[PDB]
Amino acid sequence: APLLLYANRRDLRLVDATNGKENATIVVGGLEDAAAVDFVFSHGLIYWSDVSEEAIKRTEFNKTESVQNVVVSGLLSPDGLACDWLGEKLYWTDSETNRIEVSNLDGSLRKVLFWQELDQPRAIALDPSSGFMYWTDWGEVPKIERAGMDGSSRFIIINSEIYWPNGLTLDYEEQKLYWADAKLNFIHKSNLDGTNRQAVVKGSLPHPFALTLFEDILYWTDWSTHSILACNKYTGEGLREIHSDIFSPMDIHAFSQQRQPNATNPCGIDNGGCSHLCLMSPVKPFYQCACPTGVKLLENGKTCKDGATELLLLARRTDLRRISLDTPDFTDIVLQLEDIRHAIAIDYDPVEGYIYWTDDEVRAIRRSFIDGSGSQFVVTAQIAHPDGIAVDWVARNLYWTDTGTDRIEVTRLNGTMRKILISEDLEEPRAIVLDPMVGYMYWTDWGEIPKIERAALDGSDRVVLVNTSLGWPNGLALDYDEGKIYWGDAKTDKIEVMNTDGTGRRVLVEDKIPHIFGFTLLGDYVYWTDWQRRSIERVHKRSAEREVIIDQLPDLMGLKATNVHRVIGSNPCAEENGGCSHLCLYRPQGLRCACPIGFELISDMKTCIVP
Amino acid sequence: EAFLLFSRRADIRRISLETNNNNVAIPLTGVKEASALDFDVTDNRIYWTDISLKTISRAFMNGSALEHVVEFGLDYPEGMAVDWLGKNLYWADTGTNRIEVSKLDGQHRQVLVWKDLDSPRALALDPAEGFMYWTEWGGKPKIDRAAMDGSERTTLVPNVGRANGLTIDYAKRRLYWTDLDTNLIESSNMLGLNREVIADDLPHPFGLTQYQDYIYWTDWSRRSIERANKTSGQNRTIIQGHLDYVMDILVFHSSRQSGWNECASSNGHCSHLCLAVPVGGFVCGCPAHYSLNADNRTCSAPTTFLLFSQKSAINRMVIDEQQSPDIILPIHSLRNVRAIDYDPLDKQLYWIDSRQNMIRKAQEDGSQGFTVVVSEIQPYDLSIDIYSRYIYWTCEATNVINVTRLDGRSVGVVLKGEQDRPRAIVVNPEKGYMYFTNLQERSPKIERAALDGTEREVLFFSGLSKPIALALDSRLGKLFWADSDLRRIESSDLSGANRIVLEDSNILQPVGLTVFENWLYWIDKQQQMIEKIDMTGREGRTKVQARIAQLSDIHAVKELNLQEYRQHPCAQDNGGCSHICLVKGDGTTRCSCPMHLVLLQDELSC
Amino acid sequence: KGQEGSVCLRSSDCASGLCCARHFWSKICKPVLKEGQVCTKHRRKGSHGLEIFQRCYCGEGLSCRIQKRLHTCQRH
Ligand SMILES: *[C@@H]1O[C@H](CO[C@@H]2O[C@@H](C)[C@@H](O)[C@@H](O)[C@@H]2O)[C@@H](O[C@@H]2O[C@H](CO)[C@@H](O)[C@H](O)[C@H]2NC(C)=O)[C@H](O)[C@H]1NC(C)=O
Ligand SMILES: *[C@@H]1O[C@H](CO)[C@@H](O[C@@H]2O[C@H](CO)[C@@H](O)[C@H](O)[C@H]2NC(C)=O)[C@H](O)[C@H]1NC(C)=O
Ligand SMILES: *[C@@H]1O[C@H](CO)[C@@H](O[C@@H]2O[C@H](CO)[C@@H](O)[C@H](O)[C@H]2NC(C)=O)[C@H](O)[C@H]1NC(C)=O
Ligand SMILES: *[C@@H]1O[C@H](CO)[C@@H](O[C@@H]2O[C@H](CO)[C@@H](O)[C@H](O)[C@H]2NC(C)=O)[C@H](O)[C@H]1NC(C)=O
Ligand SMILES: *[C@@H]1O[C@H](CO)[C@@H](O[C@@H]2O[C@H](CO)[C@@H](O)[C@H](O)[C@H]2NC(C)=O)[C@H](O)[C@H]1NC(C)=O
Ligand SMILES: *[C@@H]1O[C@H](CO)[C@@H](O)[C@H](O)[C@H]1NC(C)=O
Ligand SMILES: *[C@@H]1O[C@H](CO)[C@@H](O)[C@H](O)[C@H]1NC(C)=O
Ligand SMILES: *[C@@H]1O[C@H](CO)[C@@H](O)[C@H](O)[C@H]1NC(C)=O
Repeated sequence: APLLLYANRRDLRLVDATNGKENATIVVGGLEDAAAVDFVFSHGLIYWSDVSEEAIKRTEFNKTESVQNVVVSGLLSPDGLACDWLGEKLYWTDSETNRIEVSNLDGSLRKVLFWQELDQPRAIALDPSSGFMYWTDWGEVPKIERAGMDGSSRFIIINSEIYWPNGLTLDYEEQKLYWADAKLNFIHKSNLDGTNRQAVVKGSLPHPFALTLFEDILYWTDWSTHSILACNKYTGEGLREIHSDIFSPMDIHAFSQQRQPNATNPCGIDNGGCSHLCLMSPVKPFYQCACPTGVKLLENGKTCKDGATELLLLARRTDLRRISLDTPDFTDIVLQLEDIRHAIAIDYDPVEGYIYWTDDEVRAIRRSFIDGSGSQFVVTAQIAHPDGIAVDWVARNLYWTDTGTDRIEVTRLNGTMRKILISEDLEEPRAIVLDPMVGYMYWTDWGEIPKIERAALDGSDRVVLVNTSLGWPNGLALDYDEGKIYWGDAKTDKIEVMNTDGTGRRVLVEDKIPHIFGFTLLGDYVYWTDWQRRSIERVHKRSAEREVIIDQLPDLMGLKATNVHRVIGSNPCAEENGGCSHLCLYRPQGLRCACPIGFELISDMKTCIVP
Repeated sequence: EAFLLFSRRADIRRISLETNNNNVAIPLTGVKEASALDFDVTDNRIYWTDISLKTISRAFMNGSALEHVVEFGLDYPEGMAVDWLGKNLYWADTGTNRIEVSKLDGQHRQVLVWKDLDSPRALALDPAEGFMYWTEWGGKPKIDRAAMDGSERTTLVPNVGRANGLTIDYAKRRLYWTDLDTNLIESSNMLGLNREVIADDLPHPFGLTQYQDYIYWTDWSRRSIERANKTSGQNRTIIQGHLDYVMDILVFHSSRQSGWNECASSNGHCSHLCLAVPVGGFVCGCPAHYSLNADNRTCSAPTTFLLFSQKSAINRMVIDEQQSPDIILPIHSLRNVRAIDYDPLDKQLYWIDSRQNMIRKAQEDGSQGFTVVVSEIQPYDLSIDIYSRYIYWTCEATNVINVTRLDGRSVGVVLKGEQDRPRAIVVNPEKGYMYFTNLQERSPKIERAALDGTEREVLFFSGLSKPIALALDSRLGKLFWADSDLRRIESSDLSGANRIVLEDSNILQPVGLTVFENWLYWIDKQQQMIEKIDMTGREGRTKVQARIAQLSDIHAVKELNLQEYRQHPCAQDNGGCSHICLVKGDGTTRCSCPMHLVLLQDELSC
Repeated sequence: KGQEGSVCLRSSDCASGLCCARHFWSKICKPVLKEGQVCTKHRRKGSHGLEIFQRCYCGEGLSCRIQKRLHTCQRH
């Protein structure tokens, strides 16, 4: 007696028995807007997606409440869901982020498979027997696609006679795959290639939402009629509708251990496949090696590196996000954190892996471990508009500017030992960068006469680097072992470059530049935000040419491209803090020790006390 | 004691001649951007221009009596001076290129200089001698002089940059000014000769004034008010520091406004304006477009003139050999005019506000304003029947020809149709017909009918795409129309015979027509021009005015022949009719009614 | 497009023979200078920032040079 399992917006539901007594059982319930479901039968698992909660979840078939969040981030319209009962993975399409991804059956080791040339991918079917997953994306040009469940050999099989190509489901007995259509109102049928496209229920009668099957019988939903239907597997004949008066049936599967035929796993319980991900594959070994998103795989294969090497950190108004720079996929932002009101400036310390950032409604500086409970506060007192912040990763101090109080101030990274280095009456400090070797700190500031100044790392030797033809200078990156210093200006709308001493000057490109501007450099590339702050460009600093790595991301405020862990440069401050008991501030001549407000430097020129 | 007054954007302030002394703002209200500044010590009053408000205002030193004296036809009133003797207000506008004058309270405004003006900036008066001086900031800056009536204009000093703070040392007969291009303060006698440089080592001099043996100036760079020996340029001290954006400065003392002339006494017996002149003491003046009567003392308003409206203004211009400047009528009610007409009987101006969707009324004075149609209603065009005292108008919403009395009460609809869409309309009550454009979908046409809606007929249905304006000449029985799409002006007999194209070249967008004597005036929205052709063809197409933005309508006003007017059978008692009074071919009158009424046995009542 | 005196924001908002120059505390369309016409020459860099009565540049094939003290638009 085939049990049918189906989503229902408000709950997941199991029905059929032997098609009698109308025992539709509310498997899970109290959901909000459920779309897709699936199961791994052996483990007694039921998964679904929720479009209002933008999460994918799972429960235990037994009498229990047990529900676990499985994905709860990075999702917009997960409308297709397929469990891999063999390789033990979870696949799912998202029709609005236009991605296709995979994870372990606990949401972990989450890898993005495909993300290019996808228009509203929906229905999804796995063939763990082979290494083939099938799905349908539809849009300006609809199509059904095949590829390996490993990310390989993306083949377009059916690309004609389709419009809104509908539910996918495969006959393992016959090595044929069926599909429907939410517009042209047919059911078809082919071989697992694009081959032998036969009609099973041609003619405009079926208006199926989701197809399944069990022993010669095609079942499906027609939301309109609020019904479930069924007919011969071979012709349209037999077309009765199973008992169904159901409040918006969506996704549906035959809930039967027979619809998941078990077999040999391409990796054993041995190996566990690789180090992170063993995905099934058509390729000879029949399994393949994978790392999570943004993580590259060693030349040996089978072993994933540790995390990303470079990394592009975003600050939006109300969240932080990181894009990796190790992989082509890019637009995999991923975020974190709580109580972020209005983020402005961002920076990072590779040594301890703390992200530092400013928020100018909260009026505070904070730090975190990325996707880590890093979160502590750092500064919260006497702050106005922290429009720029810089980590000194050698002396282990934190610099930040302030627009409301027109100051530059330094503290140790933990916000201890605060000391005002610069406080100008007219001009007001905005964006700031550091050179802990060479002992310079450069910064843009606005004002009646907008200039770009520089000084030693204690504010001592003020030199005005740039003075003329600058309206509102914004970003300010630093190319180190090339001695150039890149910046922008909102008023004039052009990104210029310069010699480290203020001489090699020249427009690099013209650009319409936002007032709050994200702008950073790392490895030949420059990254900035567009005029509408919904997109980020990658530009060659040596080659001048532009590119857009991610759009449709509003409220971008500030960026920082950075190595993770990797650190460069040094000076004697790194030696037990220069011998200074509090603040050690490096200069070209040589370090100078300083003190928090109220303290006094003794003739040691090394020590502070309270008088 | 003599004290110093200066304008400073949002406020006007007073200080003493003493260094670092107290600096107090005159308690004024609603000042946005004060620029030009003068005073009237005898009346204890200050006058200032606001280039943001586009106005000239005055008030007492105690801030009381804040009133606007000029609030129309201003663009950039950068220059302004008080004639304390004749009690007149002079001002210059760099945007409108005009030097104007009026009474100190603002009435009887008149244009003194309008030709060959290229940005008049600063203005200094010498009513005792009958001369006025001003600086000019064109391609070739200069300092000109003229009689205080605008006569005898001549350049006094030609070799100068943008001069400012033009001030006269009356006692010692000299002129001082700053130069914004050479950063110096110069001086010369009242003839522009004996030209000396008082100070040259100045970074950014702007304002200027003098009193006794010192000159005071402002400096935008040093943010200051400094003074120095007026002849030497030395013994320099700073009076005030840290002053941002000091526009104009002046010395408030009685000794600055002395002297006398024939105008100070009974206003020279002048009916309106008393204007001092060097040779002859003074001359009597009149408001714009007014004529000075044979008595050399009184004025008469213009009898015939031409009205052209824009989006935000209605202008009047006369046809003189002198080419007198057009002026903006001071109607406060104006916002978005779409069409204009004029009742010569009561001498009042009618227009349609396209935004507030009403037909308003007011005399050229701007006073006696009154709404005659309000609301759905969406008036498109109007045509006044001056005999029956009726307005025939068209509604873009209900697609009808509606007729309303001048006082506000309705007569009724005279034309309504399922597929009919009346737009442009002109009534010819002398013959008993009305003419209008009927913009039916995909087949535009020009029609005629009796003033009651009967005897409809199509005059023209081909050679049309956008019949956009109508005009007729009752005396010559001619009809004129303009087509926006076909870019041409056509003519015909009232009957519709003898259709002839008048002009079909170098036209882009005609939107208004009007007959003035033997000429056909029309306005081109895109070309931004007023042009005219001779209906007789004897003389050639002539440009009247260029660079007029957002032209909406133009309308000729001829002097009403009261006697010839009363000859009309509907002139009095409306021909004994209750509603519409039609004129038979034999000069006899019937009575008709709107669409909703019927003529009774009285053959007079509806 | 913008005519002389018309409020503008960029020279592109103005007509062919005009540029967007500031007058007081907004910008309006002003005409380009022609041969013989007086042009602006700033002494101090800062005087440029303070100018509220801005002239347009010299027209095509004209250079702002000194007379042979004012500066006028002259041909190369
Ligand atoms: C503000 O001042 C006006 C007018 O100035 C007055 O008269 C000047 C000639 C000069 O003597 C000033 O010091 C005077 O203040 C005042 O208007 C006058 O008010 C008085 C008394 O009410 C009245 O008799 C006059 O006719 C008014 N007009 C003139 C021209 O004298 C006005 O009262 C003052 N306002 C305030 C609030 O004090
Ligand atoms: C479930 O599938 C697994 C994987 O095929 C089966 O486990 C073993 O599979 C190998 C592969 O051929 C067989 O040789 C063994 O005989 C299987 N285990 C044994 C000893 O039974 C497993 O049999 C399947 N479960 C069932 C019974 O359906
Ligand atoms: C951050 O604060 C910690 C304590 O919360 C500081 O740790 C030591 O503090 C003492 C007291 O001034 C100093 O003498 C030591 O030098 C600090 N240790 C180190 C590592 O230098 C610490 O100074 C602050 N920041 C650092 C440097 O960790
Ligand atoms: C920005 O402007 C200031 C002030 O004009 C420059 O400082 C001095 O400028 C004068 C000329 O105005 C020179 O004679 C000096 O040589 C400048 N200072 C010195 C001694 O270097 C300043 O140089 C300008 N900023 C830059 C460097 O572009
Ligand atoms: C024609 O004009 C008259 C006004 O001149 C309009 O008459 C108004 O009609 C409304 C009803 O729709 C009454 O409430 C108003 O009181 C009337 N106004 C006056 C002053 O009488 C009329 O609406 C216009 N159009 C038509 C089609 O009749
Ligand atoms: C101004 O200069 C003149 C001569 O240059 C001199 O007679 C006079 O004393 C100076 N100052 C004053 C206050 O008059
Ligand atoms: C002005 O300066 C001159 C010398 O430069 C001096 O002789 C004279 O006394 C000063 N003041 C007056 C009022 O003359
Ligand atoms: C008007 O002026 C003329 C010319 O000066 C003069 O002949 C005539 O007498 C004057 N009329 C008067 C004063 O009534």
